[PDB]
Amino acid sequence: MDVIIGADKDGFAMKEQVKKYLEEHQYRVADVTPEPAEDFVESSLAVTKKLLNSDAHKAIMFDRYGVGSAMASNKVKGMVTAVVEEENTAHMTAEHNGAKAIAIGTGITGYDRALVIIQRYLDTEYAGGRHQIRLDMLEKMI
Amino acid sequence: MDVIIGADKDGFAMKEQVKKYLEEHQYRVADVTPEPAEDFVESSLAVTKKLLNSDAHKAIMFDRYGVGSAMASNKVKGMVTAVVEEENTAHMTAEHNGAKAIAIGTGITGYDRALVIIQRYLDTEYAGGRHQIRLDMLEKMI
Amino acid sequence: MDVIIGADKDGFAMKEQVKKYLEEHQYRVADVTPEPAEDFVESSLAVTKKLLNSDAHKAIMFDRYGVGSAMASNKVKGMVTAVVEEENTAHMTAEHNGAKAIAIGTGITGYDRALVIIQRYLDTEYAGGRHQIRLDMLEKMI
Amino acid sequence: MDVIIGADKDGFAMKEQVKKYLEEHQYRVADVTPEPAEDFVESSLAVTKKLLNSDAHKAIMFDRYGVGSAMASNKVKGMVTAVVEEENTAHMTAEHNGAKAIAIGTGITGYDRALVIIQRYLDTEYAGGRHQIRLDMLEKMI
Amino acid sequence: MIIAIGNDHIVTMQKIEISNMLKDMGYTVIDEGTYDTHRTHYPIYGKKVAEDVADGRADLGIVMCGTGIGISTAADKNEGIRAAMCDDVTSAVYAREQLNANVLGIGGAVVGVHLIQDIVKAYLDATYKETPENKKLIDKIDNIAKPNPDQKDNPHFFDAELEKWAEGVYHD
Amino acid sequence: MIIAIGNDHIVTMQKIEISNMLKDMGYTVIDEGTYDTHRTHYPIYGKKVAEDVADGRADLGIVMCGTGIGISTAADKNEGIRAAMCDDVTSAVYAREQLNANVLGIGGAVVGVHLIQDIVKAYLDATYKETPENKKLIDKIDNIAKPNPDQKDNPHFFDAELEKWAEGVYHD
Amino acid sequence: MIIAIGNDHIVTMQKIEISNMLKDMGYTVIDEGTYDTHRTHYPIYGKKVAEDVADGRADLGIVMCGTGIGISTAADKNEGIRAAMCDDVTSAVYAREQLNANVLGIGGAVVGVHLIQDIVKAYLDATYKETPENKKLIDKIDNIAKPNPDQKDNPHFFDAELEKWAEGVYHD
Amino acid sequence: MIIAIGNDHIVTMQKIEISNMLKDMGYTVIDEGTYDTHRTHYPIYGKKVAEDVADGRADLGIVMCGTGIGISTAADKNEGIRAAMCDDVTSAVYAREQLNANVLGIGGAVVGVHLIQDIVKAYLDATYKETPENKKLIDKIDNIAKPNPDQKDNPHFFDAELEKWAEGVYHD
Ligand SMILES: O=C(CO)[C@@H](O)[C@@H](O)[C@H](O)COP(=O)(O)O
Ligand SMILES: O=C(CO)[C@@H](O)[C@@H](O)[C@H](O)COP(=O)(O)O
Ligand SMILES: O=C(CO)[C@@H](O)[C@@H](O)[C@H](O)COP(=O)(O)O
Ligand SMILES: O=C(CO)[C@@H](O)[C@@H](O)[C@H](O)COP(=O)(O)O
Repeated sequence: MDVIIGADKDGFAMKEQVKKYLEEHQYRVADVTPEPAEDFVESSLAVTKKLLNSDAHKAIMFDRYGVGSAMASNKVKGMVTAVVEEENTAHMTAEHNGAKAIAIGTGITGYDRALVIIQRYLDTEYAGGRHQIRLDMLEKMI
Repeated sequence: MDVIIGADKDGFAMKEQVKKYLEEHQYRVADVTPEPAEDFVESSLAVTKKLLNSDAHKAIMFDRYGVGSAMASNKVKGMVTAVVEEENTAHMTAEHNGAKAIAIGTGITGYDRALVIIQRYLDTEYAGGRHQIRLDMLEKMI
Repeated sequence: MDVIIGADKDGFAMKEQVKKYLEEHQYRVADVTPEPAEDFVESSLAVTKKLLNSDAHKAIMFDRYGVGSAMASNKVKGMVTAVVEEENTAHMTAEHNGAKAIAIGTGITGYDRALVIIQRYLDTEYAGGRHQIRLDMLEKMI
Repeated sequence: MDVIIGADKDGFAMKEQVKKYLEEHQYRVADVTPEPAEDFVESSLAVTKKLLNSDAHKAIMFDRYGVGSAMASNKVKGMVTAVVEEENTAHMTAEHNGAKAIAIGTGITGYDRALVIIQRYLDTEYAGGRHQIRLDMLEKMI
Repeated sequence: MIIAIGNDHIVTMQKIEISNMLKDMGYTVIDEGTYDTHRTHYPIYGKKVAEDVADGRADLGIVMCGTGIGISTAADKNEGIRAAMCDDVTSAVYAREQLNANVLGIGGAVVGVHLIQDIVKAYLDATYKETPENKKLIDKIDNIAKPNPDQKDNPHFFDAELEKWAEGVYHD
Repeated sequence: MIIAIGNDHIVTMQKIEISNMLKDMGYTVIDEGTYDTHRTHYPIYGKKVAEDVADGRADLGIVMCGTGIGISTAADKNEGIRAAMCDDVTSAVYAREQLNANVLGIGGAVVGVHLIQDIVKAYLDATYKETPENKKLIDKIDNIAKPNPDQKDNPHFFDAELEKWAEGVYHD
Repeated sequence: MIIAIGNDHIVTMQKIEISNMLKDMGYTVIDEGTYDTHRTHYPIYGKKVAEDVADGRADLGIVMCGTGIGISTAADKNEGIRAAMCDDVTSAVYAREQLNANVLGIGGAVVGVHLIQDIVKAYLDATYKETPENKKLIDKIDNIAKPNPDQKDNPHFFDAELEKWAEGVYHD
Repeated sequence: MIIAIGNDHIVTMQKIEISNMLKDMGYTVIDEGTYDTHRTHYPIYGKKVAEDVADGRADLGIVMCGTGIGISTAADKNEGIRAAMCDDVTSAVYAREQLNANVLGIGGAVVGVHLIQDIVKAYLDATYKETPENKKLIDKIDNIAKPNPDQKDNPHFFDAELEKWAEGVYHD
């Protein structure tokens, strides 16, 4: 499986840690920010662009609070980004929302918890079915 | 106000940051672990001893998950330690439990969130009154 | 205390029994239907007129289902009639609604239960206070 | 379908009314109290005896409050009697409890409501299935 | 078919249960009653539901409060409405079949949910059957109240009372 | 005074409301009925409450299920018990004053909580008023069932049915 | 101040608790989210709340669903809105102070009510503190999406999907 | 497997949800915590659950209160218990795998039910894996407290405080 990742100056450290983690676990990673992005708008949009223009369906955005990356990337038509701070949303947003990416705030979530969140997200597939009506509604929006 | 702090190897880095934070905010800090403790049992017990023997009524323990420092320190008669990872418990445990210390897991809670949790804990006083029965019950236990 | 009573052909029998009951319990009763009214609209309106023009603040309407007497009398501006078939509403409608009258359906409610309902209604005074806003609103309607 | 009925002095009047009703609606009625029973213990036990010793699975007991007939008849091993005052229990007790008889209090329930209750009871069959465990438990009791 | 429903804060949970049921049954629901459980006033929602029915926005209405007396009385006090207060199936069926009642009132704190469901279902399943007898009763009922244009379709009708409430006039 | 209370899974929420009320009123409560809302069987809790009263561990008992019929009947089928199934205040007072009923049954899904509270309070406030007439009725009631030592105070009484349930014997 | 609130069926109970709190705090509330717990779709309510804020009918908005992701994302996908998905007090304050977020999203099934109350209060108490730095970030955020006149203030925007749903197009 | 569960009045509803889930999963449940929502004291139930586990009546325990701090601390203060306060899945798994925690504490008013379910499931699914490192940590923890025979298996341990409460000593 493939994973797209990116980060601004605040999330860079954790991004590097997760990158090594994912690579050591047979994951193919596409790092769109080898050097920290100017800010979370640039990093989140970079991850979004690479995702919507690739065959990967999972991505992780890193910044200080998570909120910013999701707020910005969700403005892009067709994008769905979930700020994740706990282990239930980690899988539920993938199952129900088919979240194309999750955003982790390094000033909010500790590293060990981040790894559990990430693994749950990566191990969960979109259920489709009745949930598609909601994804169709979102994609219709700006 | 006085505050007692301690940490093991995993919680040391955050402990050092918080110490700087407390000093900058006019807090008299007693650091029982200038060097990281062998493990969270040693650090949590050191904080407990210093606390139960000092005039301070606030303390912060640091380790990887928080769970351990609380599990160990709560075995001490009269001690009440709250693992805290969100902002409601941060004040409610002080108001209702008169928590003698809080335990923060560095692998669970990010720094910015830890600071808000800590400030809410330090800013809240034990309400006493009806809550005293529960504290009397806890104090009675081993 | 004063009580106004009325009934149509279906509620006449119970009305007569209650009248005897009220007299035996030192109640000054005003019977607006010595003979059964043509229908519940006539009986309920007769009770309403007598009530809104008398010093009494308690009244009981009798018919087959209760629903009709309440539906008709409530059309009168300022009137508040409660269909009652259980013992909680019997007092609550007086306490909160200051119900000017209650309506009992003889085909719905048995005599022994009707007596308990009636005594609870007569024994309860309107609480006023905050409830007055709702009564002012009702009084304002057609 | 067959129906077993009985009543004490207080429920006799309604029993006679229901008897005429049932007969006028193609129902075969077995009246075990052509003359009012001494009390509700005698009438309820008479209905129970005739029921458990017949091929009919529905019965109606009449008394002043309903409670007495059910309290007495339920003491008989294997008997299940439901006091009924409203239209939901009327059918639910048959569906779930397979109530062998319902008890109506003439001082509680008006005639028109009694007929609706009775019809719902008579028109409903025992669902069996998972509910049988509860009926097995009851039959095991004294 | 469209059903308008309303309630005060005491029975919002019961209203939700009935709303859910109505939708499962295929009815379109217009929820007017209060949406949370913050202290409010039953006449407000009774009037809202009554007008939905009277103006043709809804076919029938269902209103509930603790006992149902307050909100059903408020609903009844509107042009074109015949509100029946029914805590039992028997009178609810009578209300529809004989009085062609178009608004059903129920006491959500005195009637259990299973029975509330039965009352609602019975009321809706019932059909008005005109007869010379009930036609005359209905006509009388429809002509008791004197129409007030200032109340009809005026959502600000209770603003004066609401202001007095906000100013603490109605204290205990 | 001590009140034993029990219920099946359909009315656990109503039982909680009554338990709270009883404690606020100064009563000591022994909660036997089910504690959650997982599908279970009313006879189990009806028997537990009945025995608390019959054995002197509680002064009176209150039992509830959807309609109250099942659990009150189960309570009635025990030595020393006179269970009164009452969805109304009137018959509940009669049950206590005339039949000295020591277990009150109520349908938690058919009676609204405000009315349940009223029934309970009325039942508890009422006092048995002995007369040669009702004493004869009560004695007759107390002698209808034949005592079974295998049921009396036997906690494993329903083990047979519970096993069959765990083995899927009672499927739909 | 006016607060618009919305939700899907999974968290209607949590929405009610917050609505009650906001009113006790003196806020005027516009409840848009679903009113019962019948299965519905979060984008509907996210859009309604978003437009209330964007059009000036409400000062700020709060939206909730199971995780909050769906409804907050829907709210974010509207002109004039900056929706912040925050299951914690810390990021909610940051969202208001640095990003001047005007819509707060919370996961009502993953965050306990006491903490939800704390998040809401902290978000509302916080004030946007403009700096050349965050103004640049905000402006960039406000210019990412391309305005679509067909979505803006169009109540029939989702009619297409709703019909397909009524026609069983979205079965499992 | 047998799971003992307890709670104070603030989170009885959440306890019920977890009890239901545990039974659906095939676990046998011993409900000790409070059964209604009448104001009570968390140490009472924390101690009850702790002893069920310590005496072998239950394999593991789960305790909940508003924040979980009070009841989990009470549980921890008993011989043979290692109570872990975990409002998240990550530390709950750590608690079981590394500290062989036998009592799980959760804040029912700060954690949403869906996440509570995930924490419980993760905790139960996890397995203790002994290592020289955690074996030494566990041994230290097990030897911190000094055993008090007067507390062990004494259900009357808090009677003095309960009497003081009944006498109004603990007023606000
Ligand atoms: O039955 C009714 C009205 O018929 C009740 O719903 C109503 O009187 C409410 O109790 C009023 O609310 P509150 O002022 O908080 O007590
Ligand atoms: O009234 C009663 C019993 O008199 C009901 O409480 C009872 O029949 C329950 O409905 C049984 O539960 P379930 O098997 O999940 O349907
Ligand atoms: O978190 C969310 C959306 O972000 C949930 O609220 C949402 O996905 C609902 O679960 C959808 O409802 P249902 O179709 O009955 O499962
Ligand atoms: O989190 C906790 C304890 O850690 C709360 O459950 C507890 O403090 C209760 O609030 C006490 O109850 P009350 O006296 O009615 O406020």
